[PDB]
Amino acid sequence: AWDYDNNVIRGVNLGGWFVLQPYMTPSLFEPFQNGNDQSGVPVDEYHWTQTLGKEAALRILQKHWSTWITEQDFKQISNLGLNFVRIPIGYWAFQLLDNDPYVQGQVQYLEKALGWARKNNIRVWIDLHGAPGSQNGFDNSGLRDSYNFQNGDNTQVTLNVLNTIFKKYGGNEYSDVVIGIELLNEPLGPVLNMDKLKQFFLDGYNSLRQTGSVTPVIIHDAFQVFGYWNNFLTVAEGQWNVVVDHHHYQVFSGGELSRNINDHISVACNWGWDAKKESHWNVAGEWSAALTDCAKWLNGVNRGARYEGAYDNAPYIGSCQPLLDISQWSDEHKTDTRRYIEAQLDAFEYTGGWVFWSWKTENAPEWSFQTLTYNGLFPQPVTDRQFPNQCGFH
Repeated sequence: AWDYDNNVIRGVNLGGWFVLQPYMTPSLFEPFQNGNDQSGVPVDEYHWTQTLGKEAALRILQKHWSTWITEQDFKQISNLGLNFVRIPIGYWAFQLLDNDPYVQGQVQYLEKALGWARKNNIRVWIDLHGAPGSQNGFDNSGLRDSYNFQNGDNTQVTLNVLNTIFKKYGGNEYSDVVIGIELLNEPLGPVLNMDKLKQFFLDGYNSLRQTGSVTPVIIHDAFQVFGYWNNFLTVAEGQWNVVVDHHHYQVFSGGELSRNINDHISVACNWGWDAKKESHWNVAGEWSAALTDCAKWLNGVNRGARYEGAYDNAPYIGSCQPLLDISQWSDEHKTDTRRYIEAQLDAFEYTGGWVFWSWKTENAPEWSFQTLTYNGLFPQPVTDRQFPNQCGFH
């Protein structure tokens, strides 16, 4: 359904749909604020659903699932020249732990989305974005500040959920639409046992293939250095149809945020050069236009921005307030943004392609493909360049 040698992925993530992220849909979290006090705002989907209870959570989420993304979005995605979407989903859509607060019902909409993709010639990865106990302690896993994916029976539960996904979506029924199943989003390598993580990846790979599936297996890089995965899941060992997913941002540390625009561009170009050297097919499964961490709650509920020296002991660089509204951006910031987008596009098209995070947000323009496109900052058509050949690839 895809030729990873000859085709290039040009896609968007459908983030915020099946896994709630406060910065993407702040309207769902803001009713819990008490004036200026954010101490009572639930920090993740786990606590959001727990605080609301099963009845209220399902009522509110059914409204969200039916409106956030619809068939019209898939039409617009196709119309903009995109050929691909990545769909994050949490384990709880398929299986609940005893005492889990989560509600189910996402699978109905996942299956509607697969049909809308078929109708609009869009291909798909299904991405297991959240594992029981959390694989990274990020709020985008469902459960912030916990790192228990490798504890107890949580790895086994994850494999059981993957087997369900493999049987439903890795078979003949969706072979024209599904071009990858991503085993686990962003396992936080530095805090995990990497030998056990590799065993988990291998078990997932073997399990899928054992069902008769030929669907590509997507492994996230676990924040390892370029080339780390070169000797894992290799054709020499009869392991085939494997893709590495690299995520690339320059906003989650003081050092990255303090770079001038030229140095941001140099780093982007180098992502391209280094990815070209790797031995697996690879795709930039997440990246954005952000040059700041200013979006409200990007770092989590009740945490500030490093950019204005309000988090992570970072120095003050600049005030966020002026950057929250794209109509208030300086001409210089608009130009820097366009340069940065084009450099990243060139770097990522140099290997397997790219998947922007994300299609839409309520009010965070740096993270919204729609907003950037409508404001002329994301190239349309996506091959247009105002700043041609910043990287000098050959």
